Amino acid sequence: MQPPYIQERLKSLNDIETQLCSMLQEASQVTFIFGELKRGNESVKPQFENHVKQFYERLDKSTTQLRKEIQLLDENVGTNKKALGQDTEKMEEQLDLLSAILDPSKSK
Amino acid sequence: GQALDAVRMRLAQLTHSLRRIRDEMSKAELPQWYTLQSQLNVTLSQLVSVTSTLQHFQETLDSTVVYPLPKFPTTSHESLVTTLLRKKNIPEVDEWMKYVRETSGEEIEKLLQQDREITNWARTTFRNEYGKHDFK
Repeated sequence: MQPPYIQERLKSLNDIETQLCSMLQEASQVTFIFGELKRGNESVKPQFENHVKQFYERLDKSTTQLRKEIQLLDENVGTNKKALGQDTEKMEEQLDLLSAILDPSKSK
Repeated sequence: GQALDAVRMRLAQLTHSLRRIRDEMSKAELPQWYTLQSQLNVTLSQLVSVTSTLQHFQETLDSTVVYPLPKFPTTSHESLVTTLLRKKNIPEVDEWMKYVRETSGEEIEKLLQQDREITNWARTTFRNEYGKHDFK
């Protein structure tokens, strides 16, 4: 499996696009609510401020976190290799098989 | 005549752009999406410029009075004259805004001022929201 650092990096990226999807959804609801606000019912007027504020705060911190990720790219620089040992490990397992062949009491 | 000349040249280039987008859509194979977007945006902004310039010079167009040429023969070209003379809209747009008005349907004036205050309030609210977070 990959080293953990890459794991939380990909988790943060996934959070980033989920936040972008949430921003698009909230844009959909604010566009929806503005229609009836133009229609002329004032009951949903208080919800408009909350929706706008949450939309803007969702737009800002997502870009901020992505900026942090791109910054991490800046200092992460400088921080078949398996083949060099690959034959060796193959060697090992083959002899292990011979051991299983060599002992008739373990072939069950 | 200067205003109508500018209208002429701009509408001619708009028609040229329409002919362009036409003969690149008429091909049996659709080009790349990006070229279509570029053509769409260019032609559509050109239509915007057409609308704005036609708006600017309404007085010159209105002042002009239409009259057929003495040399132009109407006996043989009456069909051509009637073709340009007619101005009634295409019917589908007509019932289109008829259904639109049907759906839409001192009271009207105070709703109008209520819309004014909602517009101003929303503009101020979004100005405040933009000012809340530093975007630079």
